[PDB]
Amino acid sequence: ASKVKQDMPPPGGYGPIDYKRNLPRRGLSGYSMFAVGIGTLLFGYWSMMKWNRERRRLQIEDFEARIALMP
Amino acid sequence: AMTPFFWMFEEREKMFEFYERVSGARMHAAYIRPGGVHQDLPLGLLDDIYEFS
Repeated sequence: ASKVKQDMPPPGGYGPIDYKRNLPRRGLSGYSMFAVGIGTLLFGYWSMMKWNRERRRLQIEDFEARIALMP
Repeated sequence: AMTPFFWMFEEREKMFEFYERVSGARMHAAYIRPGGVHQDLPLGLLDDIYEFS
């Protein structure tokens, strides 16, 4: 009557199983990274130049006010 | 490092589930006997092994 029934793989087998290493490269050359670093350094230098010159002028103005008030 | 320990002990827990389903014991299974194995696999074990692997 009944037939044999046990754990067997399905007909046609199972699908392929990935086993190879997969470590993809994110991707950016060293030249590009160094250029980005130097560029942001230069931008910071320029902004600091302008801001510190303005600060020098402001300090000179304050010193002038003190000089006027001194006598 | 201490993070991959947990990352991979989750998978170890899954393989312990396979052990328990095949034998009823997670670690000290005593499944492989000197004449073969103790019992035939559960009807749904192979599909779950494929899903894990």
